[PDB]
Amino acid sequence: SFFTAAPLSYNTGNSTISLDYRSPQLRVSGGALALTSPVFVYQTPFNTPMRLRNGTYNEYADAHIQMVRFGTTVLFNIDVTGETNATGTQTWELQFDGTLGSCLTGRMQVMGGTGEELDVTPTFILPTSDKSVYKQGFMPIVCSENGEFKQSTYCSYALTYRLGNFYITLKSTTSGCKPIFQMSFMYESQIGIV
Amino acid sequence: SFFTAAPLSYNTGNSTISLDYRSPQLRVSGGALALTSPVFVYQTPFNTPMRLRNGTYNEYADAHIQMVRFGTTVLFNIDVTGETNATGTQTWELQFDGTLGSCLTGRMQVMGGTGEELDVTPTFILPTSDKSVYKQGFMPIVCSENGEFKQSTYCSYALTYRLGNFYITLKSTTSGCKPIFQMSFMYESQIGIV
Amino acid sequence: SFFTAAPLSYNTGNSTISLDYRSPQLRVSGGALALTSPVFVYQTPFNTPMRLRNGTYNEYADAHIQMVRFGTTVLFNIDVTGETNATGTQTWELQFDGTLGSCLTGRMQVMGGTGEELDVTPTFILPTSDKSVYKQGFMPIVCSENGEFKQSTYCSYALTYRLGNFYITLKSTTSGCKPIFQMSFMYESQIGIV
Repeated sequence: SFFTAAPLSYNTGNSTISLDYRSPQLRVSGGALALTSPVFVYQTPFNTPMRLRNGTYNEYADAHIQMVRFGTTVLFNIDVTGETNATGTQTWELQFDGTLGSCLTGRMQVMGGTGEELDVTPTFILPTSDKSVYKQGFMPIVCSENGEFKQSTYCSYALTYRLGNFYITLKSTTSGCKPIFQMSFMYESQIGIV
Repeated sequence: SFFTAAPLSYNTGNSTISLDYRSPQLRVSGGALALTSPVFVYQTPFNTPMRLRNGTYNEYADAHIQMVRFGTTVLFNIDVTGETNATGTQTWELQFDGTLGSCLTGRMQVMGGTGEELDVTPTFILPTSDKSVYKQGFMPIVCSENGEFKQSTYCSYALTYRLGNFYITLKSTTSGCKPIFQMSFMYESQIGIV
Repeated sequence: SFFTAAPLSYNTGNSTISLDYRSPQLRVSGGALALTSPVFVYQTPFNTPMRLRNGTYNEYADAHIQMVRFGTTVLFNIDVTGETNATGTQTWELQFDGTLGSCLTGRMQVMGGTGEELDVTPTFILPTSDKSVYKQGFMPIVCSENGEFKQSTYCSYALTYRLGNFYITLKSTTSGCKPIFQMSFMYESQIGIV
């Protein structure tokens, strides 16, 4: 009495309507359609940067942060706009709840493509369930101000746990300029999205 | 007289067949199934790099460009192959329609993972047109030629609107060499995919 | 008798139940629902970095590698930890079967967001089915060791085919530090995911 158009299908044998889906890309979890590899972005809200402090110094920066989850990888991106000219090494540190992944340093949200916040625990940014991470390195950066080149330099990144919480610690090295730069790196998360 | 297999369900109360989905991953858009955070790419066509001129000078480059949207984030990547050795700073300007996002400087296409062009207006690349916002910065780049290292240097990027249109302006600085480099940076789009 | 809730719809003119979907995001392939631009990651397994040799020198490094496919672009990322304070330049080469894409140099797997391996042939990392490619460049890198800056330098990358197989060849230039660095770059794949 009715027909079903692909990707819906009807089995006359058992009188059952099904959805056919490609299993490398889509799956069913708890009876509900989902993706095998959804994109989630955990970020500072739209043009709403986080206020960071250089350790105990009276030196601050605004930071826009995006943490993009692709498969089990996390692409970390930060845009730092320091307020104060400095020589030496500044420590910009981000703290995340060791269970939830929620940023404790400033406000971040899981953000869909519509621009709406998603009510999704950000555990997908945590490197491990067991707190045993090792990840560190350096990226080249270029400091500038008002469109003018200031300095070619570098910034370290390190992933650690302290007092049970997850830290991403960034250390920029400057020689008179304001620490104003963008950098990115990738790390792996062993936390699956199910 | 019929049943439904998950992720399809049937409610006896209201005689209604539904699709059950995970709302952080899938959603309904104007009656139709969609992703919460779809990937979209606006790019130069396969083997069809864009011809760019360095301002008013008789100096040109070919550029392959990809603009990757996920969540509200845009990852911009460019591969610039300059023709002429230069000492100084080159200005590469990309112009896009300020309402539609369409590239005015050369041909770009919205491309699916299928390898087919998608009939999608590329508004998803457009950042905030608030004229008090000056999204910009610098990235480190390496100039080379035919696999040979030439220079470690830098390139600026600046996002602006003027004359109703969206501009990405890149400025590469060279000493002696052709401007031949790849660079990427991230920004945010104001335009929700709905 | 039945009703349908969006995204399911019923056409009374032809007695057909359909799933409405947004074609730039979702599609139907061989009667099954799929994504237009799925994310796939081809990577080294967690805690199973690949052992790479510097040509025929007795010099090795361990590499975590992710190759993230979005739309038709591949984001390549490598995290290298070498052992031997290098002398000059070291060449790290990855080989992939030119038909199936499988890494022949060491163990890689297609990994879902779920944290589970996916049974997908990795053709999506191949530049073309034609077995031809021209793509080369340099990225700036920073070598470090145990949190300490060592050198700001560069790494070349080149995409080629030899004897019908696809090669990614990286040449890192160090002055007398261990090759310990991360680098990434993007390239285009003309192999559609269909």
